[PDB]
Amino acid sequence: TSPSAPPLPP
Amino acid sequence: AVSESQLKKMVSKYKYRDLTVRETVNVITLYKDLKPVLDSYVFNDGSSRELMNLTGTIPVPYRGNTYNIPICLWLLDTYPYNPPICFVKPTSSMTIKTGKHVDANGKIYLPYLHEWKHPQSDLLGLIQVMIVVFGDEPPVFSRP
Ligand SMILES: [Cl-]
Ligand SMILES: [Cl-]
Ligand SMILES: [N+]
Ligand SMILES: [N+]
Ligand SMILES: [N+]
Ligand SMILES: [N+]
Ligand SMILES: [N+]
Ligand SMILES: [N+]
Ligand SMILES: [N+]
Ligand SMILES: [N+]
Ligand SMILES: [N+]
Ligand SMILES: [N+]
Ligand SMILES: [N+]
Ligand SMILES: [N+]
Ligand SMILES: [N+]
Ligand SMILES: [N+]
Ligand SMILES: [N+]
Ligand SMILES: [N+]
Ligand SMILES: [N+]
Ligand SMILES: [N+]
Ligand SMILES: [N+]
Ligand SMILES: [N+]
Ligand SMILES: [N+]
Ligand SMILES: [N+]
Ligand SMILES: [N+]
Ligand SMILES: [N+]
Ligand SMILES: [N+]
Ligand SMILES: [N+]
Ligand SMILES: [N+]
Ligand SMILES: [N+]
Ligand SMILES: [N+]
Ligand SMILES: [N+]
Ligand SMILES: [N+]
Ligand SMILES: [N+]
Ligand SMILES: [N+]
Ligand SMILES: [N+]
Ligand SMILES: [N+]
Ligand SMILES: [N+]
Ligand SMILES: [N+]
Ligand SMILES: [N+]
Ligand SMILES: [N+]
Ligand SMILES: [N+]
Ligand SMILES: [N+]
Ligand SMILES: [N+]
Ligand SMILES: [N+]
Ligand SMILES: [N+]
Ligand SMILES: [N+]
Ligand SMILES: [N+]
Ligand SMILES: [N+]
Ligand SMILES: [N+]
Ligand SMILES: [N+]
Ligand SMILES: [N+]
Repeated sequence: TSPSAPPLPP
Repeated sequence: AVSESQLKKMVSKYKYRDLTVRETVNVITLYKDLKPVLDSYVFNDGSSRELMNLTGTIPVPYRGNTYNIPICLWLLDTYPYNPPICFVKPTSSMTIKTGKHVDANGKIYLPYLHEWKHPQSDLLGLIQVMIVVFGDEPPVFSRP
């Protein structure tokens, strides 16, 4: 699909 | 992503075309989000050669989710006798997570690449260890 990555912790 | 015949033409200037085509098909038939691309590769010393790379994403499991992690694998014209040069390619919405396998430029470092030897080592085996290593420690994170 589209590139994706886990969200960085804030 | 491209036909066997077009792949053969892309690697027309390669020293071992049948071997490079076969190992590449063995990956892109399973990993449909990787596509062969002919582009100018710049060596660390600033010289350059037109090389085939695989550009796209590989599926990586992490905490019960599956990410499409963007990579680029460059094949030298001596493939398969020298390892590919491999990068994580963050999008504008991503940042690289550095560690023992990934530097701040996104270059990948693995025992698989250091110990590379045809025919024990191949492109599919490299993708498989990349998926295991990135599932342990994802090499890119998106915006918080
Ligand atoms: Cl982008
Ligand atoms: Cl970055
Ligand atoms: N993402
Ligand atoms: N995490
Ligand atoms: N997170
Ligand atoms: N955080
Ligand atoms: N392969
Ligand atoms: N893929
Ligand atoms: N796939
Ligand atoms: N291409
Ligand atoms: N250079
Ligand atoms: N990519
Ligand atoms: N990509
Ligand atoms: N993917
Ligand atoms: N998965
Ligand atoms: N995980
Ligand atoms: N994982
Ligand atoms: N996740
Ligand atoms: N998943
Ligand atoms: N790259
Ligand atoms: N090369
Ligand atoms: N090698
Ligand atoms: N290499
Ligand atoms: N290579
Ligand atoms: N690499
Ligand atoms: N990138
Ligand atoms: N990319
Ligand atoms: N990218
Ligand atoms: N790493
Ligand atoms: N990491
Ligand atoms: N680098
Ligand atoms: N990169
Ligand atoms: N490496
Ligand atoms: N490396
Ligand atoms: N490894
Ligand atoms: N390792
Ligand atoms: N490895
Ligand atoms: N290897
Ligand atoms: N390995
Ligand atoms: N290996
Ligand atoms: N083996
Ligand atoms: N994994
Ligand atoms: N893993
Ligand atoms: N894992
Ligand atoms: N993990
Ligand atoms: N890692
Ligand atoms: N990493
Ligand atoms: N990693
Ligand atoms: N993001
Ligand atoms: N995100
Ligand atoms: N990020
Ligand atoms: N986050």
